[PDB]
Amino acid sequence: VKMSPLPTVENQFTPTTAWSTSVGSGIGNFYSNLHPALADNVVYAADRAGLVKALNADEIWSVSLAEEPALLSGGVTVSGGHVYIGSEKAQVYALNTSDGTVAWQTKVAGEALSRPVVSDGLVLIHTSNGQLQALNEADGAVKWTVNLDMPSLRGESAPTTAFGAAVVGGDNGRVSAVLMEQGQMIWQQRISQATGSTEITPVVVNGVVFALAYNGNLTALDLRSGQIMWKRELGSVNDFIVDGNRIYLVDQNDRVLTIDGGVTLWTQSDLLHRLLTSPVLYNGNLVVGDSEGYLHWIVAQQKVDSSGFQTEPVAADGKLLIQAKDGTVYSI
Amino acid sequence: LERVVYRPDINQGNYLTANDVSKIRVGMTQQQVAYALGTPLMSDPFGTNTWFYVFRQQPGHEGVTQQTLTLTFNSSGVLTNIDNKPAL
Amino acid sequence: DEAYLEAAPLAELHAPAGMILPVTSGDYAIPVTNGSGAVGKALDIRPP
Amino acid sequence: IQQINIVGNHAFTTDELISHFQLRQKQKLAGDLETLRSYYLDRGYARFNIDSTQVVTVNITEGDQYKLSGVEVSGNLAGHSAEIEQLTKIEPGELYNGTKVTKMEDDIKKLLGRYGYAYPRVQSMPEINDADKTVKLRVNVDAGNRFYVRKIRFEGNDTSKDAVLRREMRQMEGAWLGSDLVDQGKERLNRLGFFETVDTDTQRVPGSPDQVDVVYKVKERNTGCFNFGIGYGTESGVSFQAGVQQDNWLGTGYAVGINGTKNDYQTYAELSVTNPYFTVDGVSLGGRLFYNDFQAYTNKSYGTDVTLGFPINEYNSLRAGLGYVHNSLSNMQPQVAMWRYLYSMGEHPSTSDQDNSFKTDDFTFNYGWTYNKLDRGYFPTDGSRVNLTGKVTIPGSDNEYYKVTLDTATYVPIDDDHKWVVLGRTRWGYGDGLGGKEMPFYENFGGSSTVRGFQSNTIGPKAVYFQASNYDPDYECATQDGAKDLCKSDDAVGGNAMAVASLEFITPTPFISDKYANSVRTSFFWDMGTVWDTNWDSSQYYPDYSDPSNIRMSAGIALQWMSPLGPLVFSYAQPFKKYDGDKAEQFQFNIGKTW
Amino acid sequence: PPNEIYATAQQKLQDGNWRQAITQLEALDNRYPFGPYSQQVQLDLIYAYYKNADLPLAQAAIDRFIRLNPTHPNIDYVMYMRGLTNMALDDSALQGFFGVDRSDRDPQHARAAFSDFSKLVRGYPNSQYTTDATKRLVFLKDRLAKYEYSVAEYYTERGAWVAVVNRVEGMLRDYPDTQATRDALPLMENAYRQMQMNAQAEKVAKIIAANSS
Amino acid sequence: AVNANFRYCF
Repeated sequence: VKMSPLPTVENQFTPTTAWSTSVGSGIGNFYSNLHPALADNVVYAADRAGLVKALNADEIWSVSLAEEPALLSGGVTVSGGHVYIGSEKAQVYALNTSDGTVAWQTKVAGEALSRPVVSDGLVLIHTSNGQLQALNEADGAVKWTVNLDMPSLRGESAPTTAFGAAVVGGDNGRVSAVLMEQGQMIWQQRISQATGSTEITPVVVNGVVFALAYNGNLTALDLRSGQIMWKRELGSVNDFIVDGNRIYLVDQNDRVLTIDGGVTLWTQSDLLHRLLTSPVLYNGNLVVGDSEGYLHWIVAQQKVDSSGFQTEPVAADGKLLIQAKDGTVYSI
Repeated sequence: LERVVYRPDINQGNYLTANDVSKIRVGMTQQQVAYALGTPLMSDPFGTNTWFYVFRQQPGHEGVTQQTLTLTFNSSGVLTNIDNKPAL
Repeated sequence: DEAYLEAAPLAELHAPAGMILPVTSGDYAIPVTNGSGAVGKALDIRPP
Repeated sequence: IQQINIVGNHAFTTDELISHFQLRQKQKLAGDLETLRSYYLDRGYARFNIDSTQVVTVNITEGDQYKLSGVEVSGNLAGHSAEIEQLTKIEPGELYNGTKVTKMEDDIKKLLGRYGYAYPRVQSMPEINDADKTVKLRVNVDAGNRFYVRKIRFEGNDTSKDAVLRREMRQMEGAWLGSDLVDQGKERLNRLGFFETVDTDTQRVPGSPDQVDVVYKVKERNTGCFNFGIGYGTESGVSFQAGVQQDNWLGTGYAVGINGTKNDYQTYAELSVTNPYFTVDGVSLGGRLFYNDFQAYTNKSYGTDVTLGFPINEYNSLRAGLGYVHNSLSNMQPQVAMWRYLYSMGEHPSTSDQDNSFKTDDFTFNYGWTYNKLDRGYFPTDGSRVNLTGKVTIPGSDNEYYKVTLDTATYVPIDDDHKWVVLGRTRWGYGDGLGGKEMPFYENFGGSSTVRGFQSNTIGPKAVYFQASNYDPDYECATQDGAKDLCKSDDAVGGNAMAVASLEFITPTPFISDKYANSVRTSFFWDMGTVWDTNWDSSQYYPDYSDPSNIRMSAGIALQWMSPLGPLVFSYAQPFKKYDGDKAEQFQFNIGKTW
Repeated sequence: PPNEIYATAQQKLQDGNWRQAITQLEALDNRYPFGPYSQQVQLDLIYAYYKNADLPLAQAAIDRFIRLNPTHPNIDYVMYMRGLTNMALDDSALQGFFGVDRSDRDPQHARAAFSDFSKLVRGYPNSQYTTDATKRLVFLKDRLAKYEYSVAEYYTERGAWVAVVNRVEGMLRDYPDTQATRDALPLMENAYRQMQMNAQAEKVAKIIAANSS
Repeated sequence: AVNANFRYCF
């Protein structure tokens, strides 16, 4: 019973696509989080049915780990010499960066829907079963595990690490921190309350942790303890970025910034219900994509591929790369 | 001629087995007998304190077999005599 | 209806010498046969 | 419906489990998980457990596959130890199956019922051996006490007399209860077709632990209707038809049928009566007397028969009887399809001259056999019926012949609720002459009772036309004024051999039962068949009437429903395969008092 | 006013159209459901239900009146009409055309009728129908004894000799005052005689002789 | 002219 408007703007910023290629058949009807990862003149990307590739500026290497599909989920994490990808079969595949040949795989006791995280030599996996595993980066072994309460997709938010501990959370509305060295909980606090489905990823900066509840409750808490600094009930379940004392995020209806209080110094209401991607800041400008193939720069907008972008964009080292719901990956 | 016409089995009376009939002795109370054998189905309703146990069977396409026993009790409800008719 | 005229008289069995009859049931008791009231077609719909 | 994941599943793939799920909704998920448990539990996975679900992913723990180690029997078992062993013997080393264990317990519960143990208490006590992945079964069997039936009474009978219902029970008073035997009464009452519903209640006698009563409760259905009417007018004259049919005449247990009609061209009257229980143990007798005629040719007949019969076992019966019919005709349209029989029978009428006559008085013997295990009186769901009947003439009759008719039908359910059922029906008709003579011309076999897509009594060989006919026009071939040669005709005569079959797919009508509370079914059908003339002299001819292969076919949709006036039916057929002389029909609407 | 209109309907009930009188009564009660004569009107409705064969409504109206005034001075005569209703519920107008004896049919209505008549006749022994109720009680006892008799004969033909003996003993205990038992008597004698229990057959023969006539 | 009929069920 909803519709989105289609605004148009002259494509003054990067008027055209720089190049594109195609990997896989697209996300299809899956909700699983999948996105490319960047390295120096290398893009690591895969479909849900395996098709795991490493490509240079344009495919230099590729393998298929699926039989039955691998049913890969969670995107890809690239750190140091290793790349890790999870799956809904409770497997995590440990690949290298110079040779993508899988070095090992391990069982993580649950669907790997969250983004894998590599921090302080420790691999962090958040499964759909509420169990979080701390694994040895050089092996398939698990150094320790913890479990969170749970009862219905919360989003499987990935952990954010700082100062020796990871910040994790779940569908209980709580955000908590656990030491990196051991499965020891440090502290936990709730962000917002809901009584049921009719009412229902942390970001860390120096001294402050930001969290956004399913129902849009955005808070900033003291990074060291379960104390909220400020809150505003505005937001969605999409990724958001913080920089320049500005919080760039997607609201419940695709509308829309300091970290001092529950204030929004800039908003936008003409992208409503466009199924927007998370915003990124690319070479000085803000860009947000949508399900219709448009990228709007805040100033200019261009259309590349009408199939839509419900995955997250990636930008690094001055280059922007976005993959469509389909297999085609566009660079600029 | 009618002997070829199917007839279902017919049964009458209480079921009897020697394992239990051999358990009955003179001197048992009526409660003890009722427990051991079960409630009788036939009696003399005209003033005599006695129980009649009858086991009668006639399978289809077969003749009739019948076994009985009679139990005579005093006014105190204690068996005073017993007799058995293993067959007609 | 005339059924009450057809009903047979209450002629009971008597015991022979040397025995008794079955114990009378407490049910189906007859009330005192006082003979009060009208019979048959002498009855009609009762006025309030 | 979204993707379903199972984790911890290593012995099987996803589809092996998903094929039993109702999703390619939460309130029914347990029923698939219990199915999942049985899938594993029935395969030896004694430790199989459901650990958690999320919404869909099912998180399970897969154990090993256990074998049976042995079975222990204990409890208050009053003999029958060998029979109990039969219910407990297993093949050592065979796979553990929880369903088998439950089955064994239920089999014990059933077995002891026939000996008077109305209410045994049996409890299984499985033991899981982890050192040796096996399950040992101990059962506590308390046979209980003995129960006797004191009184059996009925409630709800306003018309039928009790003398009828007490003929159907196999459990009788004055003996021990067979808890399984009483239930056969429901089938007996269902086979009679006298009730809307039948059920039972086993109740304890408050005066003692060892007596019970059995109570049956029924609801009587209407058993027949009377139909009368006369078509009358000053130009129409008088057209009379009337009769009565009752299957349980005033509830007395006798079947009575009285019918007749009178008009300017044909007369009919028939009366039939039968008693299913002439003797107390089920000997039946009945019969009928009939008369009819036709006036333009003229044809009159009448006759009578009496049949006796009796059951030979719980599910089968025999009947046979005697009777005779007088037959006379005159001034009949000349027909070679008949002449090659009439002259063969010794008749020597003038060729093609309608001015003729023939009459006999023929006495015959008839017989038949039936098999009946059908489980319902109106909407069969299981079982089958076989009706094989026939008759042979009695020496001294003018027409010496025999014929045999076979009618079979089978119902097999598909679903547990018997909402969908496969139904087959088949008809056979064969016969021959005696003494060198041929079969009667009037014993030939289209219509709602047969292949639906053709007009009634149109299937088979046709008549031909040729001396004299005194009607002033209608067929030139019938008379010397216009006939030149042997002519084809569309007038069907049927024949001395028949083979017909049909298949029906019976379905529920939830789209109707949402509005109407009565019993209704719909079915898809195919039907086909043919009739032919054995010993037809094709060398003189035109289509070959001896060919048994000229099978014609139709199909369509049939609807079955009950009404307050009796059953009524309608089906719509579409003929698809036809031969010459085709006389098709598609709208089959009639009384439902069939099957 | 309705009080002057009911009387007209009453005359129609006496000599007119039962259905039109019923319609008139229903219209009047719908206009004045709580009229001062509502307890008289309920009587009129009960009579109309009986006369129109609306027996379930005669029963419903009687039961609700009883609850309305359990102690009404003439409540016993209305309940008497209810017992008559129950007997009517034992019968069938169609079966009565051919002289059909309906005895071997569900007798639950007959027992209910017996119970209600006995209750009323004992509760108020001074009733104006005491002799009529008494004669009807005799009739109903015969109705039930015949029921038992016929059942006993059916079992007789099949040889269920034990059921026969116990059912006859029942008849002896519950219905000692009717002919059906006297006729059953030699039937029970035979039942005992089909078993080697002649001492009982002789006792029965002594009963027959004592009551022989 | 007329087609009088009636039905009575048992």
